[PDB]
Amino acid sequence: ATEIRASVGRMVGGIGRFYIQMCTELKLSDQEGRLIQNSITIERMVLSAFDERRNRYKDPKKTGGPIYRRRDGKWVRELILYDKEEIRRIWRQANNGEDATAGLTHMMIWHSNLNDATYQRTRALVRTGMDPRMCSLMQGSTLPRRSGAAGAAIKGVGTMVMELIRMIKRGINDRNFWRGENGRRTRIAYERMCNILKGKFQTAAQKAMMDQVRESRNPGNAEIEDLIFLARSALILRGSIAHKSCLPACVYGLAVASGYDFEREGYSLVGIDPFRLLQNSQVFSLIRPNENPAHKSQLVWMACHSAAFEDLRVSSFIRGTRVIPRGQLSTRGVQIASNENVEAMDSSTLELRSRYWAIRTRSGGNTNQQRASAGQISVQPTFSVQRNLPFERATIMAAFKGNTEGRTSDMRTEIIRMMESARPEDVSFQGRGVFELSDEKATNPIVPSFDMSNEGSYFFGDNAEEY
Amino acid sequence: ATEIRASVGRMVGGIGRFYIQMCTELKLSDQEGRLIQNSITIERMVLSAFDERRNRYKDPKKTGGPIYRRRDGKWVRELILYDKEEIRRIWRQANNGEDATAGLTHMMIWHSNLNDATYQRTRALVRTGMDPRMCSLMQGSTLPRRSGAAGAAIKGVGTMVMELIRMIKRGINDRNFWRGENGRRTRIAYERMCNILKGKFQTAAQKAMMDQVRESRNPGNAEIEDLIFLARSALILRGSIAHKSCLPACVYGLAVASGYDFEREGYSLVGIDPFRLLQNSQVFSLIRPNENPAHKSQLVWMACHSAAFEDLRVSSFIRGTRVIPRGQLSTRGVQIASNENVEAMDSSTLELRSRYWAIRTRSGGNTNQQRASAGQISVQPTFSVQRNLPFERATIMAAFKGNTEGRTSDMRTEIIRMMESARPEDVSFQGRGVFELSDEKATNPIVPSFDMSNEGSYFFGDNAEEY
Amino acid sequence: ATEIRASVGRMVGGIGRFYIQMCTELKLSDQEGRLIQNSITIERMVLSAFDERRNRYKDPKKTGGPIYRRRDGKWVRELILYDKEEIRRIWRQANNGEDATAGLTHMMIWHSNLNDATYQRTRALVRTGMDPRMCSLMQGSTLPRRSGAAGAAIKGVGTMVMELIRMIKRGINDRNFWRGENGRRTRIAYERMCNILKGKFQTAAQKAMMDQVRESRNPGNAEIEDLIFLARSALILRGSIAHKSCLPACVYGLAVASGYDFEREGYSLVGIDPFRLLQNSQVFSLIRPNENPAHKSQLVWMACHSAAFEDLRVSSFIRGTRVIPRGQLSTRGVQIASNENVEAMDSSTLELRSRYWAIRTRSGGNTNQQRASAGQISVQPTFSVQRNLPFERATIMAAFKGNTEGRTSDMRTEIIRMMESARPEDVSFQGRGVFELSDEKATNPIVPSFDMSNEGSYFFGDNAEEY
Repeated sequence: ATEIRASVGRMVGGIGRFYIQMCTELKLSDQEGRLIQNSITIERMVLSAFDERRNRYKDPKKTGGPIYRRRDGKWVRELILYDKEEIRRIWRQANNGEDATAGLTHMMIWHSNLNDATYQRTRALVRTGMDPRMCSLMQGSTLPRRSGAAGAAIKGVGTMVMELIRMIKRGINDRNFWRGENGRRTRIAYERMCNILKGKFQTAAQKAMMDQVRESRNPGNAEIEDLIFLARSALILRGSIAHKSCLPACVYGLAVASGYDFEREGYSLVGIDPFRLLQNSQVFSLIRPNENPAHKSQLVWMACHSAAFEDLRVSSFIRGTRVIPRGQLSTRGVQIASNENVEAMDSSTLELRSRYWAIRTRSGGNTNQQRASAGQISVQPTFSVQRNLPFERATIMAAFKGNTEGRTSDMRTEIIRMMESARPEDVSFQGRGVFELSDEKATNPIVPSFDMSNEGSYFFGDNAEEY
Repeated sequence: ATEIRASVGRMVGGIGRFYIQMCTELKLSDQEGRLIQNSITIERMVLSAFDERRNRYKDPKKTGGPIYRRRDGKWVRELILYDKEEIRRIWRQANNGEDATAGLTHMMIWHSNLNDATYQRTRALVRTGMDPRMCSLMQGSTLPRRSGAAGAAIKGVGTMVMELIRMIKRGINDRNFWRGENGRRTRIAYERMCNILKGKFQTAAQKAMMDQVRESRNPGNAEIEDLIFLARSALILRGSIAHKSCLPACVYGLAVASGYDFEREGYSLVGIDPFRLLQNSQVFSLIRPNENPAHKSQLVWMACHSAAFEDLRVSSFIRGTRVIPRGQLSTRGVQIASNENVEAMDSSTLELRSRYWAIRTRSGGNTNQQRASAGQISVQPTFSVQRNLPFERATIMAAFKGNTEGRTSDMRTEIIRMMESARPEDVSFQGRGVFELSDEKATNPIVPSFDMSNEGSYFFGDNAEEY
Repeated sequence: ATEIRASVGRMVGGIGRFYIQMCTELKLSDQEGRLIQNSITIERMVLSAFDERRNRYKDPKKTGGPIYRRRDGKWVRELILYDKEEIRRIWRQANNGEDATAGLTHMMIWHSNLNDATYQRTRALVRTGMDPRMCSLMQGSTLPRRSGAAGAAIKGVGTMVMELIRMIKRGINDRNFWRGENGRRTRIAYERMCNILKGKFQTAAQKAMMDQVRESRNPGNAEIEDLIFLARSALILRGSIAHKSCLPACVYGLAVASGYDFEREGYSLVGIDPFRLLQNSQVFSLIRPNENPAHKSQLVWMACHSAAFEDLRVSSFIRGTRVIPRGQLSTRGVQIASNENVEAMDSSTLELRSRYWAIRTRSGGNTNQQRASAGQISVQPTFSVQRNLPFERATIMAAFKGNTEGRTSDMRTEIIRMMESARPEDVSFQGRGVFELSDEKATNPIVPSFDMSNEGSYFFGDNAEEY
């Protein structure tokens, strides 16, 4: 109900209180509690304080991280160390005798999102033997293993497939590990992942084709090839994947400080609240000597809206400033590896405001054509009479396309068919528009007309017009 | 010789006498002996009276069926029961101390034919995992198992392939049944069917490709996929399948009553006699309240000439009235399931005459191109001299089409090549025309010009212009 | 250094002395020492005198062959017999206490070359199940087994692949012969051949694809299919294969007689010396009654420059007369089978001069495109806003081409991609030209302009304009 919304704010308020409470535990300056990198330090400290082999990506039961401080002049890094069980202690009292890890996960989503915005992860994509071409499909691949079910929501088709192929490989040529106890422990790990990916697919032929891949005990090369095929297909006939807007702990923090009652107001990760919130919020970042603060700003705003693989046009359109392609950006990662000191770096306010707001979908657009097409298509002569013998020249020759020696042959062909139908400008979401921020409900949807300025669409593509 | 023709009439006369003799055994009215549904009742009673596990599709050694009677008013159904050995008794005395089952089979052909005209058997085609697209190829699929060798003549390519795939399946994932005794009993069942289908194929590359499919003990997915490929191919490069004209027992019956001496005159199922015969013959049918007698007429005439998958143009052209597409017909099946009573139904004369007659082929048209094309096609530079390096851009790229990881790769490619060559209006049977019914021999062939009226070709296709 | 050149002449001079020394051992007329067929008799006598199961393609430790003699009138054949160890004896004394088989091999190269010029070896290409289409790739297939490493240099891609498939076959369905001792003796025979062929390939994707073929103990149908695919690909994206100019022993012979000091002057099989040499040399051949001496001349000149698969244009261009297609030639083989007597045949001077000379490459032209193309190519909607969803329609659909159920799928696709890029007139060797024979070094390269006369390119192709 609005149950769903009051329990979402429950857990966001969770973060807020926590962060705030934490912020004095380090006596961090007011101004320093807003600094993004100090926030990430903290977030990944709570997660570092709750895992063992999952969640968060010379050591006891402690956990530290670089913490920055502007002191009588420049910035400096004071990496610290805290007791997990001491941090564990807070979270709970800030969440009322519970931990309701839903909070924990929310954060570790934001991190991924942020990452999907930052790191063009081609190098890993080849090792799997799939195509670097496929960034758009790799959502939340930086997601830790065993990551929350509602975290598997985020993962894109490409993210998932990879992971599976990764097991098939450990299976095909490495010690046959569906052979007994583990044979079932890590066969179900597999069986379920296929359905989850099966779950995300739009067309039925794709789903129909995921089954064949799952019904193969001791699966191998044919199966891994099938999965890449399936992965490619997802570029057009696209997968329905979630997109949640998740902010740095500090935003939620200052929000709570300024007096927001999140359990009163409720929250949704797909609605207005995240935009509203970003509008009224200041968050600083450090910037490397030769970097562009504006571009840092873009990077984070993108991250904040899981926007990494969105048509740059719409992104720029909602944003109110041109959102720029990845290789043209004048920035590296938000986080600062301990090499570069911090004598060089200055800090800066990040520009995270938007002109419009829009609703985050869990969809993939449209993808279909015909129910089962049952027509006869050709002729069988009965009589000895001179005449041509008709046949559907085109639909017949298309039937032989993508044919294969395996049981996915005509399922592949079907995709190829359905794929060929499509065109780069079949409209989707027809009707649904953006919103003025005053418009709190959905008064006026604004559909945008896109013989516009940018004209270029992909964040991780290649040049043609610059900046 | 005309031996072949005098022994064909021997067995048709067979039917005629029988039917007649049978007709008084039920004292069926004169008018009632002509009714088609009463004829089918009888036909399938003789077959019901001769099988055990083949031929014909609360019970002793008997056999009955719905028999209809117009009584002092409307029609009514008087389903009966007879002793097989009593029916068995007649057939033989009507065939002179023999049964010469050639008769038996002839009938069970007509039934199939009739069925190929009536039932769009898509639902079954999917279960096999082949394409509903493929009606034209499904001739005599309604044919019972173990059906006569000269009944396997009728079967189309699609009918056959299905049947095989059906065994391969019972083989791949169901108890390995080529493993010993049955291992050979039902491996030869298989080995022979491939050759029979191999037999029907036109091109050599197809035949060449059937072999590879047969030479595989314990055959599976690759083989079943190969067979569908082969099945598709048969839509264009088409299979040579028989087409025999086979009438209801009653036609042959009244013919004999009216004094035809079939052994004197002889018969052929591919010549004039069937048309001649249909011309001079009346056969009534019952018709459901909201049905079109004309359309019933068409359905049966089609059935009577194995015309179900013929270009509607030629069919309409021979017929003398427009033969209409299947979904546009205002009728259901000829047979009446016992649900609908017969108080509603009236009967009607069926219009089975034709304007012209034509010769029934066992061919599939033309299909070929080149003997083995041996040319060099590219260049290997010997010298360091600046210049382009020639090559057959098109014939090379075509070579990579339909390539496969299996031993049918370039055999597939070859088909794909030969298939692509073809065009929906390569003329076939060049020269052979239709005939005026007076023209008893082959005086004047009439080749038809087909920028005509209908313009639409397939009986089981989809709309564009209606009725 | 010029070490490389002084040791090449060492071994050519080898041949020369030998031949000469041999020529008096038969007291062969001066005029008869120049006759080509008598030279081949001798060459294959030395090789016949040095092998057991390799090198050279009712008998003791002897070796003879048809030797021809013009006697007081016509020509006649005096087939002889010599002791291997007697011939063995000479070669060595003519090569100074060594045999330096490098000579032996040089000859057995010329023979192959000659053969590649003469015999359109389609009949064998089918038996392997590869395409007759593929002459251009079959260099030195007539090469004996175990033929010298620097003889494997000559072999083209097609020659090689065949040989492998030939083992795979003896492997797939014939007694599993990688199973133990031989299991490794003739598995390494295999492993090495893949690398040698791998070695010859231009693109990396091809090489990358040869590996997968090699990493398969007990390899079969999938592998043999992979190799043909690879073979086809070599028609466009062509293989780097050596081309050495190797003359009949007699040329080298008369050269030495006339006083050339080959160890003084040095030799190269890729430079000017072979042309220079051919210019100043007379060599006679016998000609069958209905044959064209000019065409015999062409055949041998082609053979002499490993030119059999060269663009006829360049060949004619260097040659100075039109080099004619194979089926249009008015000659059969150089060698005379003992059936046809020699009463009919006359002899003739062969026209082996050239207008220009050019440098023999070991290259295959150009073949490439892009380093790893890493771009994003499509979009994943984040927001519910009405708009089309962009994607690279063409580069995506091309990705599904040549897909396969095997681990070479996208390696195949990659080739298909790279192959499609190409065009029959991408120039290669850009800059490198021919040479006037006076021009001893590389003063003036002559790049030829080829809107010329012939316009037809392949030696073993099919008609369009004749002679």
